[PDB]
Amino acid sequence: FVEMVDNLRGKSGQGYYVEMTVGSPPQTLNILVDTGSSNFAVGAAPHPFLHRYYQRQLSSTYRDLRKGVYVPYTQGKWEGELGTDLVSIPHGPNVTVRANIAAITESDKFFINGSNWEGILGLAYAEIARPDDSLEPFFDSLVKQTHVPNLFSLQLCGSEVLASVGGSMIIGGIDHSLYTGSLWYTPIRREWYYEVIIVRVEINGQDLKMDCKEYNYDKSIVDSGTTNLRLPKKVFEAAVKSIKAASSTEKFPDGFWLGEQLVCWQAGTTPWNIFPVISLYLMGEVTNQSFRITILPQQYLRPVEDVATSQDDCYKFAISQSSTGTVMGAVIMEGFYVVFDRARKRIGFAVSACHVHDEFRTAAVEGPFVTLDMEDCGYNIPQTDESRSHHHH
Ligand SMILES: CN1C(=O)[C@]2(N=C1N)c1cc(-c3cccnc3F)ccc1O[C@]1(C)CCCO[C@H]12
Ligand code: NI
Repeated sequence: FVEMVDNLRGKSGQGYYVEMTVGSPPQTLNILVDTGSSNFAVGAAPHPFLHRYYQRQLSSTYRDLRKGVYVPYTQGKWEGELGTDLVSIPHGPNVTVRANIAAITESDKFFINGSNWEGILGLAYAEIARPDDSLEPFFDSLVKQTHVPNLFSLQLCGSEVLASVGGSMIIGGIDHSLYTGSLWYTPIRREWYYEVIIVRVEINGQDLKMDCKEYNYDKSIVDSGTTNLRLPKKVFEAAVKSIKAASSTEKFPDGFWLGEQLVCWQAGTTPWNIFPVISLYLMGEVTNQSFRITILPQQYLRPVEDVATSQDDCYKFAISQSSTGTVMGAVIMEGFYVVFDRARKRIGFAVSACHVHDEFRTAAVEGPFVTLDMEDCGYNIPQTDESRSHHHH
């Protein structure tokens, strides 16, 4: 899969994008890779933050579906017109597919100034597509129309401009040059988000000792479309307390722990060893087994280059509070080669050949850990009448 290696780019904190083409002849756009959503949606009108957009009128193969789509979310929205057109990934498989495309005609706090992406590739399942689960997501169309195996994998690699990032999205396979050591699999609990189950959490080898359902309240997901590691309120508080204790030689302002303020050291003198490792134990394929993924402060402290003191190394705390469950975002994924094995309803983790580390510690993937009479750590989301009333033909 050499032709797919290094096909992702982006700016730190602003998402990873892949080059895609839409229409006939091919119109190149940079598209955010988002395992936390399920629509293929592209800028299709002028916007202050867009240098270019999908020009439907320039495409001989474009078909209008005569249906609108409205997608509000926490502090943002995009909306537009549904249609289909021919789509390819120049540095992906050598195929062209007819996919659903949402042509974004209006948006609020969706596009990001300087991110260099013009659309989003929702790689999650039909259940969370908009307007409804009948709108076939891109990857579903790719698999159905081609011989491409039902699997993709992601290797996300971490003074005037933001730091550039890079990585790889391997479509249809696993590239063994992108990882070292063992590849460990956790079940996809349900096909909507890429939902998984966390059975144990340790901070510097110390168990948080919470009921494991707290770790997955109200879900735990793997999301390339989230920057941070996001933790449920109770878990976040316990984690911050533990990380504070380990790093107590340094007294940071409350702003830092809230992700609202940078902390700095003189170039190259960052005391990495005072910040603890964080281990998340994920449910194994075998009932009473788990494996752990361990990440370093190099992952959860994001470098942000300052203009006022460019001689210092400055960092944002990239663990944040959630009210919608655990989110293993770019913070987690940057340590690992992550395999979204849809065919076998599982997610694989292995140590990434590109992750940032020092000479004393490394990001790790270790197992098995077996537990006698293991509890059910999954949370069951209360069923609303709205949801219950849906018919699923
Ligand atoms: C959590 N999350 C989002 O907020 C989201 N995708 C995910 N997964 C998302 C993330 C980013 C982003 C911004 C900065 C860095 N990285 C990104 F992915 C940009 C847009 C965006 O829009 C949605 C697709 C619209 C529907 C709800 O989800 C959104
Ligand atoms: Ni019915």
